[PDB]
Amino acid sequence: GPTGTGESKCPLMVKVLDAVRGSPAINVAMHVFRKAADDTWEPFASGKTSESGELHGLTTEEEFVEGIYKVEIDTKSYWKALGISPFHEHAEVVFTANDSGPRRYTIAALLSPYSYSTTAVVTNPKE
Amino acid sequence: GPTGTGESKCPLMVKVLDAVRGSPAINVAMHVFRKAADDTWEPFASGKTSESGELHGLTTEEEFVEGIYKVEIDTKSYWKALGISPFHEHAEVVFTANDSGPRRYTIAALLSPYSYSTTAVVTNPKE
Amino acid sequence: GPTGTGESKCPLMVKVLDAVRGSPAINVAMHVFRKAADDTWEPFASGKTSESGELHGLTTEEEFVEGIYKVEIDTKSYWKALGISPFHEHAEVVFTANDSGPRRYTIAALLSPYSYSTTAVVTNPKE
Amino acid sequence: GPTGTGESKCPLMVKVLDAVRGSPAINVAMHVFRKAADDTWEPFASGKTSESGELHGLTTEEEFVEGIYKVEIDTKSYWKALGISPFHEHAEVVFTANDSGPRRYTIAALLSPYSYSTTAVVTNPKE
Repeated sequence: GPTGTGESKCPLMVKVLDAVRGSPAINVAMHVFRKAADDTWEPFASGKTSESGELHGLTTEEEFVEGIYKVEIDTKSYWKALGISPFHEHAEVVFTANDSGPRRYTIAALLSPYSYSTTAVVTNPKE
Repeated sequence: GPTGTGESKCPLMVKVLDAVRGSPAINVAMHVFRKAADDTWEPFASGKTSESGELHGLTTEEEFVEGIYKVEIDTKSYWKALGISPFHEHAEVVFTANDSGPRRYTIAALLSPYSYSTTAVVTNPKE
Repeated sequence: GPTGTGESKCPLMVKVLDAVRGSPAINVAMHVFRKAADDTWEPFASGKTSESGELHGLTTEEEFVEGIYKVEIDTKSYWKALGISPFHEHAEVVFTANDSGPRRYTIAALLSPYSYSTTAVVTNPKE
Repeated sequence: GPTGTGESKCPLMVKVLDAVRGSPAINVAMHVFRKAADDTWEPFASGKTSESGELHGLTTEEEFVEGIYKVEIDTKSYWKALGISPFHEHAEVVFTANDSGPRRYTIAALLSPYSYSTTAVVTNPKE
């Protein structure tokens, strides 16, 4: 069931890989925003990837209602810390969530200094 | 491309490909913005891809000064036209331009219903 | 420790995602080959992805010795079963394994009818 | 491209890009093979990328009949030249050509030390 600001079925998970080192991307900062009624972007959640390159517990089933969400990935900080001057300021993922009921979302991203790819895996909830 | 203040000596080019059909992505709309003092996004250029999946003559070299730019691609419309329910609201590319100062950029986007990848090719004005 | 033809630390794992449906790629066949002394490709292991789009237990630490390995992914069968006529016959991953001691390898692949991407995550063994 | 029996009306083109430096991948060697009766791979064409990361004039339309082709890219040499230890031995693209019969193909490869992606653009000879 729901929860309220932590980690229901884990309705939203993010995974990041580094294509240069062949490893999980660790300590990568991320901010999530939701489009508010007035049409602006409101802060929703933030965190950093673990040593496994994942970010879990951003929200709960109860709190993750229908709307348009934006996941901002701080790729620039990550490359600079390694001595590389990257092309993008950050990577962005914008999507509509739960318009036909609750779903679980896994966002995956693969990073290179001059290129990034993002994909999503969507599942119909629990079994 | 002619020139002057915005559109075609072509310091900025965009190419879009479709990974489902294996062809150029045609009639794809896009808007270009420039970050202003206030941190908001100012309108700069726009167009739609040609039959070869390309967009040229967006700007000119005199107009295209050092700044942070955002390319927003209407991928959602593209897939809805083909009768497919896509995941992303749109695709965004945010980057810092010039550095050496004036420079030539190629932005490529590869689209799939639940995924997208983008790369930049930066060329030699520079020295 | 080792084992002998099943599943040590799980020295080799494969994960496949479908970019068209936004889901794990299930029932995807794969064959692994190792380059023999005589320079030919010898059968090493085979299996099919689970409902989670993963293939575990292909070998053990003991059996996965130094060499050049080839992972053949049967992408053509997978698309045909969905009614799509894809471009590639199959996808191939060729690499040298354990030349500086035992490592754990995760091979990930993202599929589209006309495009595929593959990446690897390599780890230094157990903790 | 001239023509005759193999090399340049250009039914087959290959483009290679570097995701680490954001530029065309130059001087990349590649071999093209055609599957014969015996199921072994017969030599068909070869070359290395130009300063724009492209290879044209591999074959001619008369020579390029329906069959299964394999493009093998020496990515390993490319990275070793730049002082980087790559994961793959090489990159391979295996596909069936013609169907409508005669047709025009563009194969693009995006390279990273531990990752690679490939897409095909197929054009209209066909009808």
